[PDB]
Amino acid sequence: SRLELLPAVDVRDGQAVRLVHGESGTETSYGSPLEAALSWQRAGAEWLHLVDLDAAFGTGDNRELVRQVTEAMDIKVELSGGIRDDASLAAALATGCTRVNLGTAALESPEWVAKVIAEHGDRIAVGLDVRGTTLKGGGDLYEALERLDKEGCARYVVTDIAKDGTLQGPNLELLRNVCAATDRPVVASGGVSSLDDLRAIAELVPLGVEGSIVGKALYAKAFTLEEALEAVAQ
Repeated sequence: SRLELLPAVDVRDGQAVRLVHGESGTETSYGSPLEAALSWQRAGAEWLHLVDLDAAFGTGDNRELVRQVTEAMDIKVELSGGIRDDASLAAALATGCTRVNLGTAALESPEWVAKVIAEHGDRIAVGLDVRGTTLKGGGDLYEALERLDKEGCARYVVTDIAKDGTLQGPNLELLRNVCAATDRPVVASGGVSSLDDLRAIAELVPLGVEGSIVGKALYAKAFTLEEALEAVAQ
């Protein structure tokens, strides 16, 4: 019943980067993705959240590197970025990742997503990236949650685009509202800036928040992953 932490490694042009508002062109560079992933594992990570931003933005991909990072992890891996058709899904699953996230591109094909959920079950989570309650493009958040619930979706990763990469703090109201709408586990993404922010998210575990993806706060050294794991421990 402890909040799971998913430290992030987002890859663009073979490098570990952070974005602001998930926007292409806002990259700040932090070097080797496998050095970053191994650093999180060393520090006690349970999960890696691994994102292929080139695949997400349609500017080629980093398939070999994300396979190599995934296969190097003894820990669980959640893989995201441009998973939108049978081939991109098969490439992601072939990494041996624990689960994938289907996001905005996938959701342009809701019937395909329904089929993928039916076939792959708990290996699939859906990424819901919102400004307010409007999906990126992309539709109402709550209508999407109702449809995906019915399709048997196991899990949602909810990103507040307005807060992602800003270090301003997470949107706790959004998380509470999503948890009121669905019985499925919710993974929080975007805006974490401090240990207090993680403690605040951890208070929402009983509502249905299962985990928190943490990016910029770790790379920008607001706290260490060891400190974060301790803060949410019981």
